[PDB]
Parts: sequence; C-alpha cells; structure tokens
Amino acid sequence: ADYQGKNVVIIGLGLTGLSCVDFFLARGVTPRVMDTRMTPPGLDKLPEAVERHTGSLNDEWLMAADLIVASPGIALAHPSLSAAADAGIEIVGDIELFCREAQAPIVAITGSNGKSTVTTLVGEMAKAAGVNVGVGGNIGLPALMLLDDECELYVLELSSFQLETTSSLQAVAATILNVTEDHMDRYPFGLQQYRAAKLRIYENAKVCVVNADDALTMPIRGADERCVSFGVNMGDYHLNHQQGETWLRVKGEKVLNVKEMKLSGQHNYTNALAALALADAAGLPRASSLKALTTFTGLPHRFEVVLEHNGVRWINDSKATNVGSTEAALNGLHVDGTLHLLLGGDGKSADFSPLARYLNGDNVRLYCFGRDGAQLAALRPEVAEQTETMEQAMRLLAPRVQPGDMVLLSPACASLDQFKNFEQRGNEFARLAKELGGH
Ligand SMILES: Nc1ncnc2c1ncn2[C@@H]1O[C@H](COP(=O)(O)O)[C@@H](O)[C@H]1O
Ligand SMILES: [Ca+2]
Ligand SMILES: [Ca+2]
Ligand SMILES: [Ca+2]
Ligand SMILES: [Ca+2]
Ligand SMILES: [Ca+2]
Ligand SMILES: [Ca+2]
Ligand SMILES: [Mg+2]
Repeated sequence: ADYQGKNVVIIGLGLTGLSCVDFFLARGVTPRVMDTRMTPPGLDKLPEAVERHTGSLNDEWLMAADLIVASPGIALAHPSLSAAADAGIEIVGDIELFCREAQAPIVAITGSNGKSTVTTLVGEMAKAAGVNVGVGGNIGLPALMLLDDECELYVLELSSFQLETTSSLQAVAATILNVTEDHMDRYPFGLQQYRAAKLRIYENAKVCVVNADDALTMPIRGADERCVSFGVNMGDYHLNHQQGETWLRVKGEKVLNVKEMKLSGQHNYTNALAALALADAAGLPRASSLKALTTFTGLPHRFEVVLEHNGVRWINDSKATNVGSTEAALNGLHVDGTLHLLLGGDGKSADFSPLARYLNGDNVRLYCFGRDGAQLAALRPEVAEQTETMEQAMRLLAPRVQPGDMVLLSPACASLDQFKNFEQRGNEFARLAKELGGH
C-alpha cells in the first residue's frame, strides 16, 4: 500500500508502536506517535523528526489523521477512538499494515493459551524443511519487523486485540486453539464477544484448523469444507493411548510415538497436533515436520520439565498465569504417584471453581502461596497447605515426594505480587527444584 503524503498517527510506544514508526519511516512517511504513559519505554528510541505526545491521547491529532494505527493495548471502544471512527477516520493495527505488504504465505495462530508454543513449533517445522520462515507477532517480535522479500513463509501469533483491527488477512492456514473466559476487561459482553474477535482469523483463510474439543473455535457459521480438526479423543489429528503408550494419529494412521518427542503433557501433544495440521495445510513436507517434533525442546516455563530425578518430575508451568492454562495442565494429567500442585500469586479476581473438579482423588496435595493462597486452599482444604512464598511451599513438599510423584508449578495466577515476572518465578522454581530434588 502507499502512504506517501498521509497524516499517520500511531497510538502506543511499546515495541509494536515502534515497529510501526520504523515501517513508515522506511517508506518516507514521518508519523506522529502518542502514548498515555508519560515516559513510555520506547520514547528514547524515537528519531528527532517524529512528533510525539505522551501522558494522554491527543484527540486533535487523532481527528486530523488520515490513518490511525492503534496498538492492541487500546480498545476500539475507547471514547477517543470511537469518536475518530464516528468521524470516518480509518483505524488499523500493525497486523493490518503487515498483511497489506506480506509477499509470502501466512500461517495465523490465535487462542487463549498455547499460541506461542504452536507458533514456535510451526516455525521449527518450516526450518526443518529449509524454509526461510519469519516467526513473530508476540510482543517481543512484532510482525512488521519480519517483513522481508527474502521471507518464504510467515508464522504469526495473533491476539484477539490485533484481530479486531485487521481486515486484510488471507491466511494459508489459520487456527483458534481454544477460547477460555479471559481478557474480560476488554470484552464486557462476555465470552462470545471475545470469541468474535478471534473468529476474524478465519475470514478468507484457505484452511481452518479447529479444536474438536472446543466448539468456540469453530468458524462463525459452523464447520465447513475448509476445516481440519485436532483433538484428544478424535478429529483429523488426535491422540491414541494404549498399552501404556501414546501416539499422534492423523486421518486414522499413527504417525509418531510421543516418546520420540521432547515435550510433556496432553495439552502440548494437542499443540503438536495443531502445529502439524497447520504445517500440512501450508504445504510443508510431512517428514521434516515430524522430524521437528522430535527435536523441538519447547519454550521455557510452558509445562517444562526442569528436573527428573529419583522418579519425581519437577514441572515449571510458570507461564500458567490464568485458570484456563492450569485447567489445561490438569486435564488428562498422567501421574503414577502423588501430584504436588503449587498454586499461588495474584489471581486477578478469577473464578477458581473450574479447577475444583480435577482436585479430588486420593493422590493430590495442594501447596498454595502468594496474595491469593487462602482462596486456592479453599478449593479442597483437607489436602491443602498455605505458605507465604513459593520457596516455603517447595520446602514443605520436598521431604514428602516419592518415586512416581510430580511437582507441578502451574500457579493459575500472575507473579507480580512476589516476582518481577513469570520468567523469574519459573527460574526460581527451577533453581529450588535442583536444590531440593537433585541430590
Ligand atoms: N493447548 C493449550 N490450552 C491451554 N493452555 C495451554 C495450551 N498449551 C499451552 N498452554 C499453557 O498456556 C500458557 C501459555 O502458553 P504459550 O502461549 O505457549 O506461552 C502456558 O502455561 C502453557 O503451558
Ligand atoms: Ca505499542
Ligand atoms: Ca497507549
Ligand atoms: Ca485480589
Ligand atoms: Ca502450613
Ligand atoms: Ca500462610
Ligand atoms: Ca506474571
Ligand atoms: Mg468435549
């Protein structure tokens, strides 16, 4: 597209907004930028020529714009943007700018949880085929930074927020991995409004990869000729368990024994299925996609085995910052002995009731900590203990573990009551697991 001579206004000075600044500068357009933070991080990366307004939005800049480029962090329902839309001013996001310029096929991945794992895994499947793939869309690698005429395939993690401002995506393969009651501040009309944003990913997609176990991932008008499904018990891509073993199964045929993979956990196996379906639909060779399943290590803090010693598996799932993530970790969980489950942190007022149905059975102990520890213990008090910190909880459970047990940090809560971020929380869990269970 051609932006020469337009008044372009960018909202947001995080890395996404900065990538938009770069995009226009590279095209000879000097945009204006604004951010409601007084001292946003990206301020000192801006060139001198870019006019900027911080500490609030500048309404007169928005109402004078030919094009407003809105960070995913501001709602279309915000009154300033509603006023600009009411006036007929075009509002887009970074992904819309990307899709107008992308010259290679796009695999597009959204969903409440698992987006990063599946995006990274499709990327690895492409690399195993020798494809110069561009993988991004997460906050640390905005899509616009990937644009390159040398790129042969784009694999994008897309949020519901980005999809709201995107109209030009034509994915070769697209998925909604799952939809759980999260992100509700931005979606006041509830789960179906949140879903509606994600459903945009299937518009003009050639193949839709849907979750056979989550009906909210089906296209808005239902399954159609484009749809390929993944699931636990059935679907085009599903899991087969027998004789103590598990296989990935595709269209009625085992394709891989999961013992050849490095990932753990039923939900990572369905992530692997979703990735394979997307890779297949994108035209990547099956053989190299399976090879990537055997070499992919997984992402840190995503149901990550940080220690297996004396028959005890210590699992860092610190990225489980919400109930839906922890629910998926507990669903289908395979533990020969006792599950020692670490829950805690800042729960953000969530309903933890959904977790209750997994916490019966005589082989479960709860170790609850952080701001909301007491609420988590109340799920099943007779098997629960409460401490202030994660370290205290781990020191309680460590003398009790026996071969066959699992120690699972899947907190269902944010980490910011006690840690700098979830990475620090998972890194501290890994250190303590080695201190306490490594010998
Ligand atoms: N298919 C899934 N459904 C629900 N949660 C998941 C799924 N896959 C991964 N997760 C968890 O969701 C969080 C975010 O994963 P990711 O988006 O891959 O960083 C981590 O706690 C993951 O272990
Ligand atoms: Ca931004
Ligand atoms: Ca802002
Ligand atoms: Ca609270
Ligand atoms: Ca106690
Ligand atoms: Ca306490
Ligand atoms: Ca956190
Ligand atoms: Mg079902």
